[PDB]
Amino acid sequence: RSGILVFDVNETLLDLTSLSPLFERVFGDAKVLREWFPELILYSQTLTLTGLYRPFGEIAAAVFEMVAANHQAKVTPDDIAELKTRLTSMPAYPDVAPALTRLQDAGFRLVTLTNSAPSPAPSPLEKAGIASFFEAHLTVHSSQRFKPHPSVYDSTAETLGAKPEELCMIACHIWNTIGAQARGWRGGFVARPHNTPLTLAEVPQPDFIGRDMGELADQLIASLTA
Amino acid sequence: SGILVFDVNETLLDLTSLSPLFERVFGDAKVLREWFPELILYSQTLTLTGLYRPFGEIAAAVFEMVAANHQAKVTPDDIAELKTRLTSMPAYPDVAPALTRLQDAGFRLVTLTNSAPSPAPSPLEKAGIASFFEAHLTVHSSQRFKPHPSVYDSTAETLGAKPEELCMIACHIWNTIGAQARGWRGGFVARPHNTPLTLAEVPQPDFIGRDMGELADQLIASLT
Repeated sequence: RSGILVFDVNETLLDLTSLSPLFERVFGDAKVLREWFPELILYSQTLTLTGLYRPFGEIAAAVFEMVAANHQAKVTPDDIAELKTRLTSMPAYPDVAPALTRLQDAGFRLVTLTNSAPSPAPSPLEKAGIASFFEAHLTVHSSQRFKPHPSVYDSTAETLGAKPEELCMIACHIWNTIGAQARGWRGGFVARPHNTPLTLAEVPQPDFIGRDMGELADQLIASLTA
Repeated sequence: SGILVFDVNETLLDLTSLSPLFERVFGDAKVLREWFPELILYSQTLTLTGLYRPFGEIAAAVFEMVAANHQAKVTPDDIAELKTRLTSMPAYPDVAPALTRLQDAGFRLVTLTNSAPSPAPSPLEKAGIASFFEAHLTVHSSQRFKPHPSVYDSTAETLGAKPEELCMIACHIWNTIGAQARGWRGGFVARPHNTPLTLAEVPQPDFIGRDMGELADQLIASLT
């Protein structure tokens, strides 16, 4: 077959800016979303480095509290339930289903891989109406370590019975494409708002770079026989 | 008594000193608090994936990335001004009185930083607090950033100490988690924009302090 596309879910497929109104209300500033998210990602990596694990959603809440304390902003048990509700209910970007349709047409197998723990029905991909584009939905939960620990990717390849060379990781997170590339995967970057390639010496660049999912799908579609 | 290991950047040298740079390039004084987490994130990313670049170099790339993100302009020597204040952060006023007390109470003092060894005068030297510490350790030799377990264990060996004789002192909850995971103690100093993280099973800091003075109070008493 044409090879296997492994999509990150939060922010890559599902719209993180949908959480803006929560930061708008609590902090008076929607842009704090851009502080809370790196802090979330920082702590997940910290737990992973130190042999510790909690579900992504619990880390997310706790980090929300912590960013709250830092900014001198009040938080209630209710602000927490709204974070869970929103985080688990982000809608698909408009460019997604079109692009996944086209990739399905080109003979690509499509798979999701997320930091989120398995939820009960319906999943965030189900509520967003795009779950059935994928043959599998994999999570870091089975690894008990967050991306980009090598074992997440390696156990993903194992489970899919694919070789590194067959796999391409798709994210708007440079840290995620880096992690996958370090294992010999290909890496597809999609430039969702507030993500731009890190240019740094010795650090491999994304193999494929699109300003959106449609553009990224073209380049993957194109290089089937380039 | 014991060895106190001190994180350097933000814990000891004043990080808020970069504010003029951020208002200048971006237009906001708090974008500091987006860049820094991004910086710590990518350093943990490089460590986790077997890659390494000097901390200062990651800081540069991460600044430009935060620039392209906020769609804001940056020059060849906008980048250069960053390098400056980074290696020239002056110490918080509470540093000196707090440390002098600690030496007298019997405590041995070292530093451990993510920053690579610099040309003299080192940021600790220029800040004039270098002569307080018996050793300056860097992760540069490990090619791994905190909180990789090997940074702490390799500090332990190099200092010939056991975990229980060591306390890590940072304003960074991840750094104290990292050190506590290795059986060290962790001393939290609540520098502006840093707060503990209650999350079940994740070790809370052993000693809490709003400034270095209050933390020192906590530590010195903890002998009797």
